[PDB]
Amino acid sequence: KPLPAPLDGQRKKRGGRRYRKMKERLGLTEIRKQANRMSFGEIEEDAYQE
Amino acid sequence: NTQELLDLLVKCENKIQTRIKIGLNSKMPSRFPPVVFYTPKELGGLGMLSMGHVLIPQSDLRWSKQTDVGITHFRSQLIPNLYRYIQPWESEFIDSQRVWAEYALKRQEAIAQNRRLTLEDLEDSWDRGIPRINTLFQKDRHTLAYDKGWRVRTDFKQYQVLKQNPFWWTHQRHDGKLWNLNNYRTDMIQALGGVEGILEHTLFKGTYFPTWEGLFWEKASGFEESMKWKKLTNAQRSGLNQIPNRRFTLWWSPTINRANVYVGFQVQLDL
Amino acid sequence: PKGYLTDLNSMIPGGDINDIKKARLLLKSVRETNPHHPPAWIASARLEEVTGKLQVARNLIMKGTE
Amino acid sequence: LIQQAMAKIMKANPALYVLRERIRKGLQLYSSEPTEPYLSSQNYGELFSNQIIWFVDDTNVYRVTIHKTFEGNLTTKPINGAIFIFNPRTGQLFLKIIHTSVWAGQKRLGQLAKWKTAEEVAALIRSLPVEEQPKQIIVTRKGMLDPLEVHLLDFPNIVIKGSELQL
Amino acid sequence: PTGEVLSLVGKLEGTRMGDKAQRTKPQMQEERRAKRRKRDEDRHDINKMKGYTLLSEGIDEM
Amino acid sequence: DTKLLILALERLKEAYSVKSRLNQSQREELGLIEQAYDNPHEALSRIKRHLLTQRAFKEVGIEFMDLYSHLVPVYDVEPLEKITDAYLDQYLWYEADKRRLFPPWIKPADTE
Amino acid sequence: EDPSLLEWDADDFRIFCGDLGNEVNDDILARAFSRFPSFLKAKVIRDKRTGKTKGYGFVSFKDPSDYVRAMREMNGKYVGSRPIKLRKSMWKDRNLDVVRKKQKEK
Amino acid sequence: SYMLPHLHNGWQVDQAILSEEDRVVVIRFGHDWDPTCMKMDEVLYSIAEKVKNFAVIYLVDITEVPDFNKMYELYDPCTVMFFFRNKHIMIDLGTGNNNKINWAMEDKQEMVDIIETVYRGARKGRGLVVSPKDYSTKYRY
Amino acid sequence: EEPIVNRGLAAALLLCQNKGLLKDGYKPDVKIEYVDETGRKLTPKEAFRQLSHRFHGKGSGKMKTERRMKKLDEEALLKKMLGTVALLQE
Repeated sequence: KPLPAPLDGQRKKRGGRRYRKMKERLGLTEIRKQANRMSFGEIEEDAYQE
Repeated sequence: NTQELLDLLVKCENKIQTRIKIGLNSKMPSRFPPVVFYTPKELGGLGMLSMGHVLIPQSDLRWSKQTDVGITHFRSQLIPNLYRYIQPWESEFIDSQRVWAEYALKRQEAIAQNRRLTLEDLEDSWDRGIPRINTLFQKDRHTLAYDKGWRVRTDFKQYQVLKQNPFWWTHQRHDGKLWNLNNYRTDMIQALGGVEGILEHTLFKGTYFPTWEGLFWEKASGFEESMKWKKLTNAQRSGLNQIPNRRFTLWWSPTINRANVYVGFQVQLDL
Repeated sequence: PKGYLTDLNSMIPGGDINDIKKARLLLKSVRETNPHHPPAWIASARLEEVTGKLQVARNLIMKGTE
Repeated sequence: LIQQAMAKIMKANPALYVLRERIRKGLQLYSSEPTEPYLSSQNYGELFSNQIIWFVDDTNVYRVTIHKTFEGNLTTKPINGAIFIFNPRTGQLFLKIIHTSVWAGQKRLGQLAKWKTAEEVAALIRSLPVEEQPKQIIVTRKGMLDPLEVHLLDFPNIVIKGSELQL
Repeated sequence: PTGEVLSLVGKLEGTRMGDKAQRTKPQMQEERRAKRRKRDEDRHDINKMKGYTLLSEGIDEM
Repeated sequence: DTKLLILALERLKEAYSVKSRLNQSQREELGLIEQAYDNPHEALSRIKRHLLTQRAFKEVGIEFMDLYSHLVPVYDVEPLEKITDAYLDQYLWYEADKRRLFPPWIKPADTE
Repeated sequence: EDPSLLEWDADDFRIFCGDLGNEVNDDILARAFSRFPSFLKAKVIRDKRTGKTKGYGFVSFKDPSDYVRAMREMNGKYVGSRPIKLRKSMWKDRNLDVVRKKQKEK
Repeated sequence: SYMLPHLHNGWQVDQAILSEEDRVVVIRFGHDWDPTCMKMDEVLYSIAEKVKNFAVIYLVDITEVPDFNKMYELYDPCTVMFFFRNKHIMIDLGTGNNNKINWAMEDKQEMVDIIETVYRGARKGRGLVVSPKDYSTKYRY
Repeated sequence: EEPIVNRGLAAALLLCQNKGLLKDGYKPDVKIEYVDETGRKLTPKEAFRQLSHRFHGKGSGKMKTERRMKKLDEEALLKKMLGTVALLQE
């Protein structure tokens, strides 16, 4: 199958209603804090544990 | 012991840095500052370990601080080698033998006094010897007693996993952590010129933050909430992966956009 | 092989695993919110004895008695 | 004169502040920030001011009753709960009733129940008009102010503060 | 003073491998000691009457 | 049996390093792993049934680790078969070390 | 209250066509209207002493179903140098504002 | 072989560029015998039908059609030219000149990404688009 | 718990404190503040927006102006101040 022609329509016109369940499936309300944070100053766990 | 290996490691390190440098710019950056490479990730650098002899020039160890009274200048060496923080195998083995004999006598005397060997007791020999005695204090201790044949399993894991395993010879859970680089990171920060000395190479002073104690980055945030889950095109994925490189370059602009790093091509920005 | 299997067949018993996990979580929350509630301790002991092992039920009964 | 002029212009210039904010956004430096002071015995006196403040207690939202039978079993029936949003200035207590069927058959942990409670608090705040919407929220439970900052992202003028004295 | 990594060979050749090899300490030892002290103090009456039964003891009722 | 099954499931889950982008096979294996972890007894019964009766299996996918010195074979197995094999491996190793099947000279030993 | 809507408002359908070329589509809107079945008016909102259009323009079409069909067909159509986006004209006048205020309190 | 359509005169080229309104016109200036052109045309045929929705490819012989040599600086053995709605699109590959590829990449996915980026930038309105890769370094190690 | 006593200013100050309502040679008081035509102090973002609007020579649109005016009216109404209906309905 040929690759569909790329396009950029309006991302979203309305919100609420079902839109919320949509994100709930993928993009639900995670911790959203201390997971994508780095803590500029100090070090968590070991230095180069990775 | 192996001199050819040391030459190989210094060559590979020079290659890795080169790769990063070329990514930063096509032109060869004569006298590129090493501070960007060896600075720990939490402080904005790449957090790269060193095995070669790297001399940090004194010219890169000066930093300024402004108070209402005026501006005051300050000064602070060689980059530490990781091997210095790695206990030799022979010392590891003799240490392990003596520490486990000590643990045997401590355990028998605790049993004599109806006591359980404490992790604090193990703390005395905190992970002493080649193996980490600390494991004696892990929760899965009872569960891991049935995980027989784990070294051979880890060695054979290469036939089942598409990711190459460098620590194929050991398991973190069973053998413990045989190495520690916390003091390595501390000495890296000190040798690079201290926290403020390193930050002088960055745009931290440009943010006008009164102190660096309570700050934090936002890894994978971007302008679109990082847009991680999507049906995005491969080119868009490459752009998203290159965005953190944009953040890194912006962070280290004050020390790489200088005329010492690049000779010639002094072009003013538009307007 | 057949004989062993039959025994396995006969050995097949609990109910829903997710409902039992939610009931165990509710019993743990009731024990954490009220340590001095012997109906909560009796419900946690009944939930730990109706499914799983009896050693955890005996430990929960001892914790509720203490 | 020039000294204090430079001091004040580095401290509070609008354009310089915009430059700093743009640099911070480009660097993604989300420096950590402290929360508001909790409702102690010396901070409750501001609760009766002209600003509309509300205290949200949701500890009695999820409640169950253990009915133990004599022979055979012992049941645990979840009952309906009530999240209390009380205003100390007006004496109005909104008792949001949560039925037993919302938690009986959901197959979810407490991270979904706390999110549902924060969404119910946000819907109760949005159902009220802007003249009746409070500007200060006092969370009785310490594990409830963290989703309340997430569920009230459309109204940044409200303050989600903790409480040291549990009502 | 370029940024080229010079060879370790010869550079601090034969350097102490344990020079920077500091050992890690067990963290959260005070909280574990406090939890052990609370578990030892909460089970004092259970350990004092562990071997004393209701039928085969003479100092049970007292 | 429960301890060996838990160890096998932990080993299988460990092999899946977090990349957040998994194919259908990896997510299916994760689903089977968590389902077996939730109810160990039914998984153990299924594993024993497979060991007693099953003799025909599905295709094993192959790939090559491209170490520039030499290619290394890598085999991808169906997740149910993977779980059965992992439990069998754990049980076999535990019982062999209990009975001292392998003489000392046979390394790589787990004590050094 | 600019007196300019008294020439095209004839109980017709007004379509706001924006996202067009600033230096283009000066009279191309007239060609589009002529292509449209109604072909009533294709006024372009432009600023005096500017030399360029102000962006969105008002196309008045008498036939409402034909206007809707044209809007469906011409939505995103490449007209001039940029695709013109067609939407419904607002036309919020003083009487409309008063009616909205009256309906807001009730 | 070369199943890709060919243009035998400047007229074919200059109405082929104006023929497509919703698709990017790709023109390979060069010679079939030229090996580099052979590699690029093999890559293009490998993706000729994949980009049928939003792109079209035409092959132009320099000897057959030499009128574009002076205006487009067609002095390389091979060039690739991108047009949309009669407007050329420059691509910032990092090679110094943004007008033409001037090289044959073996990976078809790179060309697919390049043409997709060109289409995205042309439909949005930018005349100059940025390649989602840097080709200054061959990335060989 | 302190009422407003007649002919006394210390009681109102105590109630407001309990409620939480509170070279040539010279020392030049160089004070720089951002204000608007309404006299209200402006946030740095608002001051920067005003400066940029004045420098660019073009202000905000009609919709943005209406939204700002409505927000200002709402803020004024809120700062100027359903229990009785809930008591009568119960």
